[PDB]
Amino acid sequence: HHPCCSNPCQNRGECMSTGFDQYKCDCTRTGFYGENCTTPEFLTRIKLLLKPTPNTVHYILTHFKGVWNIVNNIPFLRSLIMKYVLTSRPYLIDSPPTYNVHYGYKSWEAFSNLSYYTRALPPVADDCPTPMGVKGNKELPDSKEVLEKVLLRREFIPDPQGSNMMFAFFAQHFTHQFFKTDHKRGPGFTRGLGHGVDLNHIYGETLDRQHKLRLFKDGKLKYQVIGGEVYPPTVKDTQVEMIYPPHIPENLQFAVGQEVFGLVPGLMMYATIWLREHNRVCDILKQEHPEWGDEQLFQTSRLILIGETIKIVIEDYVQHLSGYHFKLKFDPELLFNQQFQYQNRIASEFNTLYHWHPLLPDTFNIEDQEYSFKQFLYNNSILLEHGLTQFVESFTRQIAGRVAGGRNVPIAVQAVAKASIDQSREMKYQSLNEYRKRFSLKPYTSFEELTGEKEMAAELKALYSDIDVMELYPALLVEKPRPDAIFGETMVELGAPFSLKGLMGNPICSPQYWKPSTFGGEVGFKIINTASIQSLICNNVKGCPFTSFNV
Amino acid sequence: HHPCCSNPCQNRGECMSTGFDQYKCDCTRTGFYGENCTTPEFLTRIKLLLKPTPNTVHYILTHFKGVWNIVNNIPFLRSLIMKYVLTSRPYLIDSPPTYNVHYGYKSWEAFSNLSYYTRALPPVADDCPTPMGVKGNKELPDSKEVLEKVLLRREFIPDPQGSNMMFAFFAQHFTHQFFKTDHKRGPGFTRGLGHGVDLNHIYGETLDRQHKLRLFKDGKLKYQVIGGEVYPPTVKDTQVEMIYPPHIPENLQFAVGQEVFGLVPGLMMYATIWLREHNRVCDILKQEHPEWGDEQLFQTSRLILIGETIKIVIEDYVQHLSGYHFKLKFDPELLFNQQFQYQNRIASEFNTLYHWHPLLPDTFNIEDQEYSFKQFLYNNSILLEHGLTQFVESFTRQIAGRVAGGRNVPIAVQAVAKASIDQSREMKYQSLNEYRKRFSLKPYTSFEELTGEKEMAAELKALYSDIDVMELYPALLVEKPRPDAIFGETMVELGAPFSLKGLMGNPICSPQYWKPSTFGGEVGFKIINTASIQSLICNNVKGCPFTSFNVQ
Ligand code: COH
Ligand code: COH
Ligand SMILES: *[C@@H]1O[C@H](CO)[C@@H](O[C@@H]2O[C@H](CO)[C@@H](O[C@@H]3O[C@H](CO)[C@@H](O)[C@H](O)[C@@H]3O)[C@H](O)[C@H]2NC(C)=O)[C@H](O)[C@H]1NC(C)=O
Ligand SMILES: *[C@@H]1O[C@H](CO)[C@@H](O[C@@H]2O[C@H](CO)[C@@H](O)[C@H](O)[C@H]2NC(C)=O)[C@H](O)[C@H]1NC(C)=O
Ligand SMILES: CCCCCCCCO[C@@H]1O[C@H](CO)[C@@H](O)[C@H](O)[C@H]1O
Ligand SMILES: CCCCCCCCO[C@@H]1O[C@H](CO)[C@@H](O)[C@H](O)[C@H]1O
Ligand SMILES: C[C@H](C(=O)O)c1ccc(-c2ccccc2)c(F)c1
Ligand SMILES: C[C@H](C(=O)O)c1ccc(-c2ccccc2)c(F)c1
Ligand SMILES: *[C@@H]1O[C@H](CO)[C@@H](O)[C@H](O)[C@H]1NC(C)=O
Ligand SMILES: *[C@@H]1O[C@H](CO)[C@@H](O)[C@H](O)[C@H]1NC(C)=O
Ligand SMILES: *[C@@H]1O[C@H](CO)[C@@H](O)[C@H](O)[C@H]1NC(C)=O
Ligand SMILES: *[C@@H]1O[C@H](CO)[C@@H](O)[C@H](O)[C@H]1NC(C)=O
Repeated sequence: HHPCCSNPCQNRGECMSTGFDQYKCDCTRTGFYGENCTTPEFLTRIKLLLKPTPNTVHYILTHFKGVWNIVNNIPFLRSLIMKYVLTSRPYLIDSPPTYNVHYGYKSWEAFSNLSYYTRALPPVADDCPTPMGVKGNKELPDSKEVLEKVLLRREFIPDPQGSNMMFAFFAQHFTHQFFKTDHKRGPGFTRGLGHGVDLNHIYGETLDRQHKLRLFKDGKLKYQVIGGEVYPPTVKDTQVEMIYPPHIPENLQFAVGQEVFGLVPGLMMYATIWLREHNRVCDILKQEHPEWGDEQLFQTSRLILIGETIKIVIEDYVQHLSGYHFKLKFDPELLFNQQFQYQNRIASEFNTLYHWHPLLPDTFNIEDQEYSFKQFLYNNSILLEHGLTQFVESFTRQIAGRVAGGRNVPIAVQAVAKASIDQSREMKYQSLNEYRKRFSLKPYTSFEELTGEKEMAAELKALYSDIDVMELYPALLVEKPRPDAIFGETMVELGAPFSLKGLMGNPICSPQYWKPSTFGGEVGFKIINTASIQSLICNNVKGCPFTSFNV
Repeated sequence: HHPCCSNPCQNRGECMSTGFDQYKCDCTRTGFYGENCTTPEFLTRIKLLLKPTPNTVHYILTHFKGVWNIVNNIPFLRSLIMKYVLTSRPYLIDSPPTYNVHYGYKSWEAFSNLSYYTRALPPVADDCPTPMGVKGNKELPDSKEVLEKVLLRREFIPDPQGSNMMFAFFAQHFTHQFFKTDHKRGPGFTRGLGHGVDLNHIYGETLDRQHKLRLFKDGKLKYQVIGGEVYPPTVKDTQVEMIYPPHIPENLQFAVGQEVFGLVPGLMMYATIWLREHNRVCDILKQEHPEWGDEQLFQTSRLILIGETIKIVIEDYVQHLSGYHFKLKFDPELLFNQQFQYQNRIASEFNTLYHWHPLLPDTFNIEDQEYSFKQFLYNNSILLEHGLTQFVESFTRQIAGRVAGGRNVPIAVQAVAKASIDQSREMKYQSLNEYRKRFSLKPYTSFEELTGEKEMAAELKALYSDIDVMELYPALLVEKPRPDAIFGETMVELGAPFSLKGLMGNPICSPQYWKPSTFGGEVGFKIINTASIQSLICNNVKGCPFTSFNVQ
């Protein structure tokens, strides 16, 4: 079998077979040398001697609120800290991208083919004796057993950080512009060739789709007015293909950038809000530039909204889920004097860790109703009955479930959770501890160390037998959470590099793009830099309901 | 009309309409300010004074050989000098890219659509009064007149820098992997979606085409053996689409990565050489890695050949045409501590300046024969009859034509040269002086300053009237060349940023790629770092003939 099955190379060392039963570790620029890249250089010794654990770092950022309140009001200090954040995090990401599900070695096919999800770790070889390499049994435990014993939800466990349905649906809406698995090819393939924040879930992936959605007047998108309320156009009107069950009436088949947003009313809420925002920005640009044609108005509006999105994702979305008292800032200028690649490739592992199924509630409470999953799915008539204002008000005050901590995946979506396990195995993912070492984290020595308790830990120990073969995805959901937090250590320390790299790697953050002229002047520029989740709702939802990602 | 037609914004400032008859300049990080970004900041004002002209720098680089001889042998100095080159040159290129033929403002369409050539300067607005904006006559001079009066060859003018046919055919073969104009859409579009050195002219643009060219054994490419010599396979054998006249014999319809390389036996020479080189590297890798499969042997060989290409293009190709006494070096590490974007988008202007038609001779001299254009086109039997060895010996000895200086475009390719002017107007290029300012060059204040002579300058004066509306492409071919050189200032100062950007902007030059493991260990890595145009011919051509980009 393949000589590199045991994953012998440490500290980001590259493994290569040198014969049928021998290997060689490439230790170039790792700071280590030796057969297995384990002997540290002198400077490396000092660095590891001063490098604080992510847990101690998280402690500092989540305590001393008064001190942080002082720091946040010092523009120099605020910029200084945020600069370090935006540099150290994406450093853990290979850019240009390297491996994918078919290539455990670097190749031109892996690099050039945008249909692939890239891979932060190469897949386990096909001829390996055990599914994880050489450790563990001949087969992984039944995904159904892992599912039912430590993942499925008994009592609903609310998020202690206070995340609401606005957060949960925003996450689902935002991430599904770059998480679009090409299931015709397999789980390791994507339909989102933009590999980032291009807002294709609003404008469409292809140019044909975009043009069917556009009004070609004033740079706006097509829309319908129902009861004085602007909503997305229909499939019949645009001939834009959408995924709907055959029993869905023609009038309720809204056409949006993403082909699946019709299936969940929460997604359609944001789709309507963002469509309204695009046309709102067109109005603003038109009286700034009465000479501009339809095409430039549309294109400039898209760039502003892309900037709006990144602005909101960092200073509201990421600000909330991090729990830091420090005030995050979206400022591309911080990276102008640093080494940084303004490009991005979506990693399969980024996708897998973002399957936040425990976030979902048991019922969706709107106004005075409690819709089940069966009642909620495909049901856009719910959106029309209550309206966006009621949706925002209701979802702002409905709490979400805890992601980590185990046993909080709703039974309604158990098939999806089982698929995340099965497809991780299908794509030959490496073990949890391999991904922890990949991201500068200390491996777990026991299951009790992973869960932070005894009951679930014993369940897993009887399933996997070895902590070194524990799978990544079910680990993220049963991981011991940070104190009163929604996530555990692995989730944050893996997701943060992936996220920030995708956000800052956008070309509009490059210095040749980050100009007022890119966004039609200072006015359009200020739209991006003053954007927020509250303003997004206040501008586009009747009555300006209060909203946030907490309470 | 559009209030930015006159191009009022200077020093990389960005123009924007604010009304029907008002504009605004964005002077962000230009080093300048004021309405037109013309008032220099104090630091900028100092930099301008202390900055030596490109001609001054060219003099130093092409003189004091005794000093460069010392510099080239002091690894710290050589690297330091090379480190400056690799940092100063690509800095003039927008990366991530910006404009294209359809967008004179930044948009997500222009950034994301890889079917476009990108643009260093935005196109002239459609509603502008004159073709170049506001200056000049209502119409540009007749393209045919410009062609015949100052471009077409009267008598053959040899390149004083000594470039041979090996150089000219390498230029055409190499650059036609990223210059693949999609004429089904327009001249502003490309079929090379890789936008750089990916060797699709060897392996094919699509996976479907690649798999028809592959042997699927030992990682090798399919081939045929004719008279003991290894040649590319046929169209019939691989079902690979190639551009051939119907009357071409089946066995002579060679199938390679690029559809148009059957057009001329000079291109098929290099295609055959690179085909053999790939299968040679396969043999070496199969020896080092008996455990490896066909797919890994193929992919790793490709990365190595990409490395070889960038290595040769820098240290032999660019080294030759530069004329520098300084010894250029291909070392990705020089940028590891620098700010550099490992990405590239092929500019339409890079394409236009690379139309080095004057390089072509009146006849193609192989052995004792002198084939004409009509006899040479689509005639691979010449390649077979003489063999690669005689091809290399003959082409190493035959001189090439001077590109700059005017009147050296062969009549046989006059239609191509004319098309370069017509298409540049369709794509609405800005003037020569606009592209000179864009790349930190002083604008030509007269046609005589441009040509360095009087006869062509006078003709150009009667045709264009204004020097500020002189076109880019014909100016590159009539420009006063550097002393005994092949190019003029504008060709180098525009070409060097573009070239070096695409070369170092390759992913294999990135820290995560630049490792022995990437190329199958130390052995594959050594193939790259010792590659040369001589080694390429020596390993893959029978008899190992001496070869060079210079006749000497
Ligand atoms: C982050 C928040 C979030 C939420 C609120 C959410 C809410 C819901 C929801 C009803 C509200 C339903 C019916 C589903 C059901 C599904 N989810 Co999510 N999901 C979420 C995160 C994700 C992500 C991220 C993906 C990856 C998409 C992809 O293409 O793989 C995903 C994938 C899926 C899939 C595709 C299967 C797969 O590729 O594994 C289904 C089906 N699910 N989910
Ligand atoms: C760099 C050296 C070089 C040489 C030696 C050379 C020699 C020759 C040659 C020799 C027998 C022939 C028959 C042609 C003929 C052509 N040239 Co060139 N060309 C060269 C560089 C280019 C470039 C660069 C383009 C632009 C490609 C495009 O997409 O427009 C080009 C375009 C073309 C095209 C594309 C269609 C068109 O624009 O009309 C043809 C056909 N040609 N050329
Ligand atoms: C990159 O840009 C090019 C040029 O804009 C895009 O090609 C263009 O594609 C559109 C639609 O895909 C073509 O428009 C027309 O649509 C109508 C539909 O009613 C149809 O009847 C026409 O025959 C035509 O298809 C347009 O002609 C075409 N232009 C060119 C020059 O090919 C290309 O799609 C863009 N790339 C991506 C990935 O979107
Ligand atoms: C990226 O890779 C995919 C999968 O290897 C390629 O899709 C294959 O294309 C070939 C030839 O067109 C087909 O025979 C296969 O059936 C396809 N496989 C799948 C899973 O779809 C795709 O062509 C590659 N992308 C590019 C641009 O070449
Ligand atoms: C004597 C050593 C000179 C350095 C060798 C590389 C030549 C650098 O050339 C410089 O490049 C800059 C950007 O392209 C231009 O702005 C300068 O005008 C030019 O002098
Ligand atoms: C071989 C192709 C030559 C075509 C020339 C036709 C256009 C006439 O061009 C004239 O040719 C003369 C001699 O070259 C020059 O002295 C004139 O400056 C030029 O205008
Ligand atoms: C700001 C903070 C940080 O550590 O820098 C932080 C914390 C968490 C995330 C994060 C975002 C999405 C999924 C998982 C983690 C993130 F993207 C950034
Ligand atoms: C290395 C040297 C430089 O001045 O940096 C240099 C680099 C590139 C070119 C060059 C110019 C036009 C086409 C292809 C290459 C050139 F003519 C000179
Ligand atoms: C390297 O790793 C292999 C297997 O993981 C082990 O057998 C060997 O002893 C290690 N060598 C060193 C020097 O750590
Ligand atoms: C959809 O929601 C409406 C409430 O607006 C409800 O009356 C109806 O029964 C739902 N449909 C399904 C199939 O659950
Ligand atoms: C800017 O340029 C325009 C035309 O190019 C000119 O009329 C105007 O006087 C210039 N303004 C300044 C301050 O130089
Ligand atoms: C092709 O080249 C051969 C020499 O190998 C020559 O005899 C023949 O006439 C050429 N064909 C044409 C059509 O010119």
